[PDB]
Amino acid sequence: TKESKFSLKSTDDLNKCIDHISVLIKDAYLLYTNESFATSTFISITIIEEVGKTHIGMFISHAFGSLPTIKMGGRLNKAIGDEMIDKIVEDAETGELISIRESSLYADIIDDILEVPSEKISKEQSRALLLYAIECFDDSLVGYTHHSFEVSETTDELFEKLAN
Amino acid sequence: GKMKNTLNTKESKFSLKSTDDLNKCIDHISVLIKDAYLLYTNESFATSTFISITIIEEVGKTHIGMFISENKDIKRGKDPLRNHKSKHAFGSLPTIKMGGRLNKAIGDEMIDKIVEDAETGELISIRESSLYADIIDDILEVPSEKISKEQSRALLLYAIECFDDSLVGYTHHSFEVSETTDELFEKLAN
Repeated sequence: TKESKFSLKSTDDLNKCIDHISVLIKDAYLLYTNESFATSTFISITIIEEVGKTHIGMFISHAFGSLPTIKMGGRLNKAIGDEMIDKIVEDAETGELISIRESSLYADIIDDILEVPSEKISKEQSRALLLYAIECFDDSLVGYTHHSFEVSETTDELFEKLAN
Repeated sequence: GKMKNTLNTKESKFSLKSTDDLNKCIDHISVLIKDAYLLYTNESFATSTFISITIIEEVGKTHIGMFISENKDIKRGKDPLRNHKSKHAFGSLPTIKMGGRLNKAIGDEMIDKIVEDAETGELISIRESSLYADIIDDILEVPSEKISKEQSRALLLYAIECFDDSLVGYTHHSFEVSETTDELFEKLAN
């Protein structure tokens, strides 16, 4: 019942899209480890949307069809706890991630108060969301191609390094 | 009259009332620069460029925002600065002055290209190509394939000088920030 001009007809098309996200993941980490927590988190919610859009556009003829499956004893569960995972999902369903994502890049004045990324995005939330972003990638696209397995070696190494 | 009219007719919700609130923005813009520098140097050109264009509209927004008339209630559509749909919210460029560090670093050619893209709105389109991926005429192009190294290095330089030539001087703080950006501008040109 839904369509897009962004509809993937080729395995190689998916691979290129997978690489694309692979680079963004690397990017959001590099920003995170240089203590750019706000800018990183902007990319993380970009990575989530881009993983949501790829996976959807494989089948197809906010849009967050990237809800990493949470199982107790799972890497994400014991990386951020169910404190954080609860809220990330919440914000995804309501779309408050868009509003969070806005505040990680763009200055803004609300109720005559000047909001900058630096004073809106914590290191904890920035770390959670990247892990979640990497988990969205992995549960939504890793395993569809041989390539995605090779790519996934690299995102597991970031995830580990982040988590521990 | 690039920007000049915006603050004489149009009103915004994004109005800067105090130098501390203008240094936040500056300290904000400083971050984005370093971020965009740091990407570019780890070869994330598309991504660097995405930020670079964002610096240009965040300098522009800050610069206008301190002068433009305040209208609290005004909507988000009907706000020139708040929404980054509006082309007319970049309109705060570097002073084009030949022999300038910019002209002597990238050349006079591309600078029109940028301002033409700036004035035409093609920057916004150039921006979307750095972050997302798109299918055009049943062809999938990805951010790496739309942006060149020499592109992502140009706009950073431009975006720095937009900041420098548009904000530096307004505060004591801005000078101290400017010394930082000056290394990165100069690092990039060599």
